Amino acid sequence: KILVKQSPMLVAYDNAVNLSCKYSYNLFSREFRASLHKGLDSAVEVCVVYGNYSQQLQVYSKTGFNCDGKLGNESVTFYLQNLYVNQTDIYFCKIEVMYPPPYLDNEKSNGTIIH
Amino acid sequence: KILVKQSPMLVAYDNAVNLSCKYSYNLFSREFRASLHKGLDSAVEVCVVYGNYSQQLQVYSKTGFNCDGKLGNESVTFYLQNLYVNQTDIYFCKIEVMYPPPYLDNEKSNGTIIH
Amino acid sequence: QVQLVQSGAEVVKPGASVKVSCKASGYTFTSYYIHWVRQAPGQGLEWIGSIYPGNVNTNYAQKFQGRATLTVDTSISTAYMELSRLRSDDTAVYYCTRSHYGLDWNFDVWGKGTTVTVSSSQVQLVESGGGVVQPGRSLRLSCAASGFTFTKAWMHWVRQAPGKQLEWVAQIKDKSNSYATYYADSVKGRFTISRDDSKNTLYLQMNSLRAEDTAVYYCRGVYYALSPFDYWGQGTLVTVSSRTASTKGPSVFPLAPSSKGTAALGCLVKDYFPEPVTVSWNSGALTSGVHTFPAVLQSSGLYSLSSVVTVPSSSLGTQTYICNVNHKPSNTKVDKKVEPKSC
Amino acid sequence: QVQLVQSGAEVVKPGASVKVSCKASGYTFTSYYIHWVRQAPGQGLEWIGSIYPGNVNTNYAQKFQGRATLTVDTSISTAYMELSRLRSDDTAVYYCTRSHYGLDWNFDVWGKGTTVTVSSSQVQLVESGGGVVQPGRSLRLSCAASGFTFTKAWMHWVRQAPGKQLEWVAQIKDKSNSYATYYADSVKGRFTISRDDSKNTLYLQMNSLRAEDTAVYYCRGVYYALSPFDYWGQGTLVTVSSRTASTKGPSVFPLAPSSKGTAALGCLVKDYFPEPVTVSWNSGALTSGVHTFPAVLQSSGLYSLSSVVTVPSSSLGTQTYICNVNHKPSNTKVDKKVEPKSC
Amino acid sequence: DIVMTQTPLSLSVTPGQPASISCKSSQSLVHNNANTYLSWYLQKPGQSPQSLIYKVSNRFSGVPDRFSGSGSGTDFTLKISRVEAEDVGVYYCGQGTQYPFTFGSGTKVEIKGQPKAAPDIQMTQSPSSLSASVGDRVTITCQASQNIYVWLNWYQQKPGKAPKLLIYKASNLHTGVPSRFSGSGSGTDFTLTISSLQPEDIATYYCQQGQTYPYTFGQGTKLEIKTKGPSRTVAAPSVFIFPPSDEQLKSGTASVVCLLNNFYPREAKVQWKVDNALQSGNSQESVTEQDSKDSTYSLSSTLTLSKADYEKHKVYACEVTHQGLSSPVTKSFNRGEC
Amino acid sequence: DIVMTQTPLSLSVTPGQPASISCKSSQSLVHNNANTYLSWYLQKPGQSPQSLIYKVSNRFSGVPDRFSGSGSGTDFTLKISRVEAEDVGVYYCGQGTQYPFTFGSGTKVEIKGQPKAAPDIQMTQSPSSLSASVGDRVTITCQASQNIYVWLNWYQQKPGKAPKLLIYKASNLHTGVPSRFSGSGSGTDFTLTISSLQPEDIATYYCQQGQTYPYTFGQGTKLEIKTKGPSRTVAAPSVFIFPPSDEQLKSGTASVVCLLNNFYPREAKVQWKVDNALQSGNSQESVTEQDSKDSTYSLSSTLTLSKADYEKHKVYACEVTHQGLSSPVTKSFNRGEC
Ligand SMILES: *[C@@H]1O[C@H](CO)[C@@H](O[C@@H]2O[C@H](CO)[C@@H](O)[C@H](O)[C@H]2NC(C)=O)[C@H](O)[C@H]1NC(C)=O
Ligand SMILES: *[C@@H]1O[C@H](CO)[C@@H](O[C@@H]2O[C@H](CO)[C@@H](O)[C@H](O)[C@H]2NC(C)=O)[C@H](O)[C@H]1NC(C)=O
Ligand SMILES: *[C@@H]1O[C@H](CO)[C@@H](O)[C@H](O)[C@H]1NC(C)=O
Ligand SMILES: *[C@@H]1O[C@H](CO)[C@@H](O)[C@H](O)[C@H]1NC(C)=O
Repeated sequence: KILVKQSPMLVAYDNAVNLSCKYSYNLFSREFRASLHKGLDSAVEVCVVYGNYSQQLQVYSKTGFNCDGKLGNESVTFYLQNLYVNQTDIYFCKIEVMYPPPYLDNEKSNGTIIH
Repeated sequence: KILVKQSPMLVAYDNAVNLSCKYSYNLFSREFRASLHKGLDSAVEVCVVYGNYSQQLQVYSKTGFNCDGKLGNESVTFYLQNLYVNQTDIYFCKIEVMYPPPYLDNEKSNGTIIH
Repeated sequence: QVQLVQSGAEVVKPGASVKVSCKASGYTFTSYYIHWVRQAPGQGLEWIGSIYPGNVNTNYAQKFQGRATLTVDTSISTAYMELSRLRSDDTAVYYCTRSHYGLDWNFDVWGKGTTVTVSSSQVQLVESGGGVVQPGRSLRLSCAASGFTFTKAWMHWVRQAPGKQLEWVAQIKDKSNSYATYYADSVKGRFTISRDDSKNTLYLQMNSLRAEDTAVYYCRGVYYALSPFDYWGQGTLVTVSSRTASTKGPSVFPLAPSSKGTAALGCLVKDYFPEPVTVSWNSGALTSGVHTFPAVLQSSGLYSLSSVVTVPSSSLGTQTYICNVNHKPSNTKVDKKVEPKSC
Repeated sequence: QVQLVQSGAEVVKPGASVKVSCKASGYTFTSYYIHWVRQAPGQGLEWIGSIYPGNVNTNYAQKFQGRATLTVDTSISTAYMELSRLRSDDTAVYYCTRSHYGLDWNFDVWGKGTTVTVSSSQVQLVESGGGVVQPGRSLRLSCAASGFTFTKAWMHWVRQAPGKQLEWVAQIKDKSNSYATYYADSVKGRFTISRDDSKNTLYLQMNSLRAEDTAVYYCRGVYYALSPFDYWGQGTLVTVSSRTASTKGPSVFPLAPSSKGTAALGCLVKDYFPEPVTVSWNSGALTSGVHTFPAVLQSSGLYSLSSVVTVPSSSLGTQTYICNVNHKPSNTKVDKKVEPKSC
Repeated sequence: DIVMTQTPLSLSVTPGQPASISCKSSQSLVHNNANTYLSWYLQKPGQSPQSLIYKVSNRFSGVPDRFSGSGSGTDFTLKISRVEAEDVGVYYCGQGTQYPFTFGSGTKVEIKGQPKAAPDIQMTQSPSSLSASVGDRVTITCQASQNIYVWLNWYQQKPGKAPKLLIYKASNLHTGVPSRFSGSGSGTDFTLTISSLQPEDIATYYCQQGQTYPYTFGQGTKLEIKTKGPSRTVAAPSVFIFPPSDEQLKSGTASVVCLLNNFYPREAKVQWKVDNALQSGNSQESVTEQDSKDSTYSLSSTLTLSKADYEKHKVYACEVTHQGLSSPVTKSFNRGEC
Repeated sequence: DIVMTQTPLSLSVTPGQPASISCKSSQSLVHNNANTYLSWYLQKPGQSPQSLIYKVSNRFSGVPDRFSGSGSGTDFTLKISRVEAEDVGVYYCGQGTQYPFTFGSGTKVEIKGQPKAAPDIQMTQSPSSLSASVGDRVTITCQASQNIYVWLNWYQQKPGKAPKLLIYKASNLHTGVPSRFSGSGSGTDFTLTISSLQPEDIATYYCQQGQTYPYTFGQGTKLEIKTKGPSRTVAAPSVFIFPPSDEQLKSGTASVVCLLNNFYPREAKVQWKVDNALQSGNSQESVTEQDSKDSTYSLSSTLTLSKADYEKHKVYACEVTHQGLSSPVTKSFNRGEC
């Protein structure tokens, strides 16, 4: 399986905060997708991150959010910036291993809350 | 089973907002417990409500929150007041039928968020 | 060999579904988010959905959910598309295209496309005529039955006034019941419904027009035996108002032919106004080597044109040649035979 | 008949668990959140947990989780409590009490309680003596072995200096090995360890005291045969410093008895200071009808007291009567026999 | 004379929600043949009627089980379980028993808002087709109505073959495509810069958007090739002359034609020489557009005059000249005779 | 002479987390009997040592499987899988092979913060015991250190029987209990008002808190009954007189006693009459406290004087008087003789 652990509250002071998901698998040298969203109805996708063996942490956005690429041993880190007041909502983490098939996902990773 | 539906966002303007859980069972004339908490680790219990056949909607609090008793056909309503800034957190709904045994609960009722 | 083997030339009636195949090879079939893209001839491409065994949750297009149904299979690395309730406007050239790994923003390798054409399960009751006509005057409509067994049907004419309900006007019975005719009373004596069983065609004449007649006209076919149906038409627009628009229909003149091994002949339509006139040849069977010349404005303010054709100078006694001129603004149709001068 | 039938008089050693029963009837056993409440004699009641089949999730007390284990059963409407690893301080009177329906704030009907007493699996090595003593002078300790087989053990004396590590001082061997004695060198010649197999008791004499001797003293028992154990003591506090506190121990005087069918006699302890002296009778076997009188302050600044007893005037030649006076501030113990005057 | 009261006159319910219409009768629709000639129809907004229910409880083949008729006497109810897009639109009911027949007033039906689709995306590409020469710098634009930061995809698609991705970003050379297929854009509206137009670029170009679902590029910039004729060789014309009809002589007017046929190029010269007395001021020229197959034009010349002055002369000709004609052909005739 | 280096000297890890201590030796602990006399102990903070591991890999019976020894030669490791409250405290290791033995320096162990318990609750009830008469208005208070809005519960519990809930709120008459058991409180600290104290109220009263877990009322207000003696009837004393010892005469001093025994009430009168010459100024009075069973006092009177003046007189008596004595008893003796 895969399990996910992240903060229960993180007040983004001055539109600046760091969000991280504690992932559970081997060190590195595989292929993956570690997504981040906003809403349980999948209202928004905020960022998603993958890196090849040599190729570094590829990082982009699909609703124009600000995202940097940071990776450690078996943990991810999201450098999110440029926040607002209304989009304050719950934030959840996602994971999907590919090799091997099939995929035995995690329960809904509890997530985090921001201000 | 039992299923629960509630708002995905409710900005409590001037420390005043109404929270309701759309419950799924027969009209009335049973015994029950419809609880409300704060946190997925059950950090806080905010209010809980029951009513007998004749006895009206009995209502109290265990962490000193402000709660009024409101009941309709098969739906509950929480008149919560006296809010703050820090205790802004996620809010979930709970249900437990008693007759008959056993109890086949709901999945984690998605809940709501407040400001 | 990184491609997508697509299915063959599949063609069926409207409303019925279609199962398409897309075999994948040369790469990880179990990744890359296979897509489907259909090409409606007339405009560009289209999109329906993406597919992955992992996220078979609902991510399709608005008027696509419930109709399309994507599947895959890892054992032979194949993808399938199945569009149901195929309307006529669904006819297009379908492709299966592959996104890059874990993402969907670019399409990597496109399938070789599919022949998917749909048309006219039956050629339904198709109406004709209609248009601008002053009140009190006459007009005749038409309805071309095909695709089904006309001669045994119970034929009606039901009109729909603008924004109003449907109004039954007249029904004619099949050939067994003495060609029974029944009218609504608002057309009693005015109209007359008719048919030619030899021609799979229903007719209705409209006389002493009043403004109440302003309505679309739907051709109806009814059967209540061990295989029943009620077939509507397409609808023909008929409006009545007092627009003068003083107009005259063309006089038509024959371009008499002679010899030379190739010959030619045509029809001359003179002094007509306004624009345009439509000229068909041999009632729609003569198109090869026909030039219908563009309208030319004459000094009188009146238009004029000619239409000609090249045929072999051999068959000029044998084959029969007739031009058709329909000018619906003046509501005048004229046909003329073109045979060489008996000199 | 709305009550809670509790289990019987259950008593066992420390460390072992205990299974308690609480049968419920007269109401909805499947509700009301059964509890458990133990009564530690000396203070009030206690709480461990609530129980409901619906919320068997973890809601207990801090130093209770993992030790207590609550269960229920609807078929006979019974509740069970099972405390494990029972320490000596767990001895109490256990109750099962019932909260009201769906809530927990009031306790409705209390079970009839349970006898749950635990004490002294074995009476472990229990030390004696010690206290205030100037340096250079002497002192003798003690250790009362019970509950096990003393005569075959390997007896040590291991001290623990304040905040320091454990320091082995001397070990004496069992009776087979010629009562072998071995000392640490810091006590070579000073101390001497000894024992009375007849008395299940180990002794150690401490001579030429220095400040290095300032340490707690733990009595040790060792066995390494087919049933081995290493049994520590309780620890006796022994400190050395130069506190003068000029003090004298009591002189003891016999209240000579005579006749009258009831008689009396006592011991007189005079001129002692400071306070207090402890007076035991017949080395701890004579308590019925004994009055030890409160200390009385004399004019000289010195204290004094007497202790008497009523026994039948018949047995005065037969039964033997001896008083014990231990005055540890002066570190003087005195015993005296009280027999009638040979007149 | 037996009017139908549809009950109610309108409704709408979210997808999956049920519905009910009732056709209440004036007289008894049961016929003296012991049958009821009721029917239920659906008129989709902007289309012809299509029938649903033949007698009362009787569904036409090809109608899904979601529809169902019911009733008898003068009470008739129609129910629908799940309403989808195919079910929105007006519903009627009609008797077919007693003349003259009748229809209902119309039960307008649609769907009340399902998920707020937030209308998807709009992709504009100009033009639908241009005519640019080989080698000219061509740069086709791509505009949207929303803010896609960077999600463009350029698909070279010659009409007929499978789409070929040209660039897998706003402007990033996709592999397999020459270094001249470059793009550009600073902000909301990006573009594509084809440095030199080549013959294999004769296609219908596309740009994709990729930020939110749904997706429709579906426009087409069909780059068609430019030449009037040069790639279509010389075609001398075929020349025919028509006298008037004896029908029109008896009407006063006398038209004559000099029909040219199947020539390239457009350049032509015609001269009516009545009696070799070159006439001028009577003829209208009419020419067609370049043919679909042979890329040749075809031309007519309509000389006209009066009977009175027509019965005067006898010789009528039209010296046609052309490039493909080695020498000016002079097709003619004489009056009356043949 | 063979010192033990415990490695390391301290550690702590959350419950469930493992641990490891290593006892490194100076010399070889293997004996000339081919055994290793190592051991592992745990000293819980504030208690005596208790042994764990007898030889090296050898656990004393009654120790859970969470502990385990290991090693040989001069390398010795001790491991523990799950550390709970019973496992916090210092660990030592000792050789038992070569004299004189040795212990380790002490491996202090505790637990680093598990869930922030937010210390539970504190319930203060005064007094531990009062002495209030029957019928007096008694109102015992109940104070907490946190803010419990309303969660008090009053449990009448006579010492011995099952607790009896008196009021299931701050002040709300619980059914089964008379209307005099009322309570009161305005704010943070509530109370209970017993209007009239009755004989069945002789108990140990309790107040509960009910807002957050854990829970400990566990205090006890033991209302004990008031009377010095009235419910304990007259008890005339038993009177005995002791002369000095011939041991003390030879030391100069001469004590004499007039021991009373088992009388109620406390009121007594004693008078030493030497030679019927009533003496005054030599006697100290000492009395005991009311007995546990019979509620009677017992008294001594210690007349004292010198040998020199003792050898002068011969008759020594002490006229004891009391209520239960019909007449003043005069117990006596004469000097020297018996
Ligand atoms: C919480 O919200 C989610 C939406 O993200 C619900 O997910 C689906 O809801 C539809 C009905 O609206 C159901 O038909 C699906 O079966 C739901 N999917 C799953 C995976 O459960 C979800 O139902 C909501 N929570 C609960 C307890 O139902
Ligand atoms: C989300 O948080 C909850 C706490 O409310 C977690 O619940 C328990 O967590 C412990 C570990 O901390 C597990 O041993 C239990 O099995 C968990 N209980 C349940 C019912 O799952 C929960 O684990 C967290 N989410 C996930 C996906 O694990
Ligand atoms: C948040 O939403 C409200 C809608 O009530 C809007 O008026 C406000 O402008 C939004 N906040 C910002 C920063 O735009
Ligand atoms: C919220 O928490 C912060 C802690 O950083 C505290 O300083 C502040 O006073 C709290 N808010 C209120 C209203 O007390």
